[PDB]
Amino acid sequence: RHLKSGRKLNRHSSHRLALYRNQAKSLLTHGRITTTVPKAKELRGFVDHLIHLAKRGDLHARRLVLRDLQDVKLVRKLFDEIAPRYRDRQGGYTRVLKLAERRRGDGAPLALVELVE
Amino acid sequence: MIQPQTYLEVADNTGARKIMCIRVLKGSNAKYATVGDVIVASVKEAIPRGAVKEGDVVKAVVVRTKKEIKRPDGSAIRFDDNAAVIINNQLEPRGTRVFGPVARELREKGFMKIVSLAPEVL
Amino acid sequence: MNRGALIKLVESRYVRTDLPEFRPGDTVRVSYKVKEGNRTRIQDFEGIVIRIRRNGFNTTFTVRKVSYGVGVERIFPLHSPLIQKIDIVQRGRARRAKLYFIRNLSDREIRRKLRADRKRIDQDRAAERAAKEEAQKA
Amino acid sequence: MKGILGVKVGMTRIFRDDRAVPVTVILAGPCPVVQRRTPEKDGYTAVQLGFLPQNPKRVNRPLKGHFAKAGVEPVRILREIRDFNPEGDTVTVEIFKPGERVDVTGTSKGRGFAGVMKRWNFAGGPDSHGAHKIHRHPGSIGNRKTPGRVYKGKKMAGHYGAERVTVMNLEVVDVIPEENLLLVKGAVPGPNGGLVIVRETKKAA
Amino acid sequence: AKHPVPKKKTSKARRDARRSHHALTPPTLVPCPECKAMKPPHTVCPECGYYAGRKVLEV
RNA sequence: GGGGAGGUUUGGCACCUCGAUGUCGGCUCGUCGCAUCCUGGGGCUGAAGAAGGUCCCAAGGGUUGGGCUGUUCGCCCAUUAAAGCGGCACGCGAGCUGGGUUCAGAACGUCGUGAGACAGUUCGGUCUCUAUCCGCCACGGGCGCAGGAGGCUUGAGGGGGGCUCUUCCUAGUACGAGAGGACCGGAAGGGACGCACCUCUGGUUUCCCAGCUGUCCCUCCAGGGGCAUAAGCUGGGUAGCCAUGUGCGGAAGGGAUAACCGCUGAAAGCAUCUAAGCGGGAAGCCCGCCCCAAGAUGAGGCCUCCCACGGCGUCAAGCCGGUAAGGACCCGGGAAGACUACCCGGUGGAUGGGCCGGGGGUGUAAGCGCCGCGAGGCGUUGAGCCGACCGGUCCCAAUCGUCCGAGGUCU
RNA sequence: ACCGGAGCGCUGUCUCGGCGAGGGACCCGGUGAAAUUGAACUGGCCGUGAAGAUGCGGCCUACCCGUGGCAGGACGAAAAGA
RNA sequence: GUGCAAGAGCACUCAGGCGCGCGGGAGAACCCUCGCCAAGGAACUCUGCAAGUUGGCCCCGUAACUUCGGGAGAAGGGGUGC
RNA sequence: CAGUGGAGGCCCGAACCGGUGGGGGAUGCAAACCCCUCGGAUGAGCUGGGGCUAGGAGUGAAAAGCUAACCGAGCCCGGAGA
RNA sequence: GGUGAAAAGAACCCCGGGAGGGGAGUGAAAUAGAGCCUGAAACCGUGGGCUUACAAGCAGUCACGGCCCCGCAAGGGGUUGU
Repeated sequence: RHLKSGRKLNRHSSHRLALYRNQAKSLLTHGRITTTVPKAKELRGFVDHLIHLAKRGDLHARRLVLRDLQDVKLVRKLFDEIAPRYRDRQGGYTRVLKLAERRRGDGAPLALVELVE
Repeated sequence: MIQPQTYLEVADNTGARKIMCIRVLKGSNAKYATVGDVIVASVKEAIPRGAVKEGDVVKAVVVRTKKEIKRPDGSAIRFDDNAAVIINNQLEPRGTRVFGPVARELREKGFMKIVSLAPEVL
Repeated sequence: MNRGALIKLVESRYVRTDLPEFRPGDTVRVSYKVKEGNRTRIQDFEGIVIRIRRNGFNTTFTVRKVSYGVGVERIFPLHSPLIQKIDIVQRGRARRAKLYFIRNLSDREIRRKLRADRKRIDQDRAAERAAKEEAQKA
Repeated sequence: MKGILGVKVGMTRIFRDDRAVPVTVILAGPCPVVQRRTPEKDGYTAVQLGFLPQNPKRVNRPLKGHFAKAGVEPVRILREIRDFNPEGDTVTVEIFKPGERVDVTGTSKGRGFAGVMKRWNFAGGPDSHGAHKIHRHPGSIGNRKTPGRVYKGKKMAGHYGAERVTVMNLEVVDVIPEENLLLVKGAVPGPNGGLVIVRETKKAA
Repeated sequence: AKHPVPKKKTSKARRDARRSHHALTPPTLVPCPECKAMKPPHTVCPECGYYAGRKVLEV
């Protein structure tokens, strides 16, 4: 009984990881972001987790954040603007919602990350 | 799991020190023996001054195996090998010098002699 | 009736709340048994252990101990047949739990790779006649 | 040939007696009896059996709040014990006593379209020597020209999962009224927290 | 061009039927509140919108 | 010395096939046959018992694993209640193998003046991804069942399942000089096999945690990242997936029977187990058992639930537009699944995720003081992290709402 | 890097297979061939028949069409048989 | 460029170039190619075909035989990091 | 004997020739190719350039192999509508 | 190979990125609209008449029934339940 658990795929485990992380970077830079639905899902989960970590403020955590990510100014704006606002928020700081048309060329269900505040 | 084409070293005086697994006395489809079992045996490695030379074909009863078997109360037990005891065509431990811990499972089967001289039964 | 775990935890009239705390370091003394056509015995078993696998109900422990022949491996179901079972000197500072590398080289390297934490024995020293101080304070 | 409805939970090994016992528990609980059946207007002898209460608006309409006694509907609705006439009230769990053997019915979980090895069971073969092209494959099916037909029911590559089975001869060692549970020699089919009917065993009568 | 090769032509009607269970398929639309057009269900319309309707910058 | 049957062998024939019908054994997958090898029963015996022999009935289930040879056949091996024979293109190459075979090389023994050739041998040597119809196994869409919806059923027919060993007890009594050694019933374990299940056992986890290499970069230090697989390497590993693991299935019993053993009883005063009647009697037959299954065109049954004239058919069955039980579209999903379908929840809601707790995995981290010049290490510490998991929690995603839906044939 | 025989260690060759992998296979959209092809409306048994049939007799199972899958048969495709 | 006995080798990477002219979801059978495997250890097979164990550098050690060159990396074993 | 020196159709192995055991590919990336493993490896070596030898003729460390992807006699074209 | 007698070979508005079309307009004719005279079949479309979801086939023949369209009658063509 395969799949009988969860977790979406289609990449190298590494390629997966790097994709999630990147999407998080490009995200946190902006806030409202266009992607494909499955991506969008596992995305919103992952990033949400990271943001709840940001809700704290320990250096352990901080590096762990940028251990999964890259830019330092990004951790600045993370723990200086982003993390402060979503203080009271104990959940999904991201909201992803579907778009019409579908991804032209091969028809794919689209969706949009949101800042949610 | 002891099956044929397996090397088993004995745990007594004997006149042998290594015996290979031939067949099982069990039902003609039970290619599997373990604790307190009856295994026919070829002799592959023995020690000169002795009784059962190299090439002899006698019988045997396992005392010790690398695959622990669950005792009826859910608590198993393993001896790091594939050790047996030599027996004849009359169910008799040929030697007299049993070596190391046996399994009391043998005690229930009909090898009461071993159980006795067995130092640390488990 | 939802939480199946709730139910299984209500099956917990079956629990051992009186057993020596140990890590997969060492353990040692005694166990339980049967032995003979009426039962009647508790065959003592020491041991240097190997695995603690946690199941709540029956978090079982596999134990290594090398006797008069060679190495022997006995696993116990943490909760009934074993009466007191109680060990000798627990030991620890083990990095993993699964001591499988000991079925490779069981020798002086065994001794050369295990130190009990003194702090444990210091706790034992305190709790020794603090237990009489326990039989003294309210 | 009595019975009870039940949901699955647990599997352990309760070191009862002296040895050990793989113990699967089930919650029979307040499982209703909401309509008997009689020969002329039926043809058998039976009773419908409900289960777990949480049903509000999503159910409605016929209910059998009609029937003759309401009692609302569970939410896991109801099935049928054959050859069984009860005492009336919503039966519970203590229908059986610790010391009996029984039969137990339930769906087998879904392993879906599977390979003939993991199905009826075949063999396939040659990991190396032969080839690589027929590892997990059936090889043969039928004769040359006569038949020239492929045997009906020739154990073939297909589905193996979301089915159903009734097990015979188990041994319910425990039963707790206080929380409505029934503990047997662990053998239960189907996943945990699912559908399963208990009925008495068969042996010599 | 290997082992399996159609042995005798396939009749027109057969082609038809293979494509009988084929054929195109309808769409399905939903009314947009706080707006006046059609959208896919639970989606957002760049002409209508969701709650608040984010974007809606059509020229 | 006669008479047959069988169609496997070995031959005679040359009718389908020379615009091809790919020949051996083995793998895989079988199924049938009975002239039964094993297991029941029974007959007779130059049958005390034991075991044996032989003959009739009986295919339900079973027919093991290694050595040599390409080899089937055979012998051997250790065994088993048993190691049966045969058919199906001597089953099966659009299913595998290609070791054997009758391609081109070469040699070998060999015949030939010779090129070459020899039921004489030896070494090597390319089985062609895409299934159109049938057939088989799983799955749906349409229509069906002469009101419309849910829910619970009934069993037409069919499929599966049928094994089998040792041991203790009766009693070492019967028989037998003894050696041996029993029927009848009971009791306990075994093996192979089908079934289902993660509790225990153990493999499993593609990023759950740890140790680590050279490296390149953030940021010089610690620290942290990717590469090295499509996890760099190793040590461990929850859930779910599993077998060696684990609970179970073969029963009991009923009914008709074979071969055969019997009762009352004639023709033919006596006899008979039969030509009337009746009883015992098998792993065999029917059932009980498990599973499918009303497309059981004959659409069954039960329990409820909803109900006309609204516009053309006046009388005749329709036709057309929304409604009432209802059901669906889309979504959030699912120990469900190729798609579909089957199952669940959709704000009145815990369905995914996020959150917090529980378990469980890993094993004292990032950093802080502290000892050695130093690698490091004492302590802060069973900490930190945390994949599926038992659940709590509307923080966010299941918004809005759309469309199909009886107007109830007759005799 | 030529053909046997042996032995040790070693190992999924086997007992006997179980999970896992990504990539193809399967569903969404864009493009989209081939050999073969008398016409088809193509179940089975049992006989027949120029001797091996869905098409013939007798006599057969099963609503209509499809998706994934296997490969016994259509004396299967490619070779006017070496 | 750095590291390993060294190097036009290998692992990462300078600089330069590139992501290979369809993809998107699922997360079946099965297949390509790849990891782990219990306990038993060629029982598989025409055959250890294949896969795996061995693995580099300093030390130790080496048969019968021989055309004295060899066979020799014989085999068997010890270390290696900071 | 030591040191010296650096000889080899020497030794292990890149680039470089090959094509051995296997898997894959089979209307293929491909009218011979990919992956694993293999053998030459200072020599009978390998490689860029210009020149030569031919159809019963050459070229051959020798298969009747090569002479333009099919060689027991290349291709063409003519007797030839043999 | 071929517009047409002659280029008179399509200004203008319309939708559309164009592409191409809808009138206008050209001529006897644009069903002569630009490799366009005349447009067989295979060939794939579209509307309507008949028939088809218990059904065994070299597919039609023959008769009986019914449905639609013809015909003044009687007759007919088309269709297919059997």
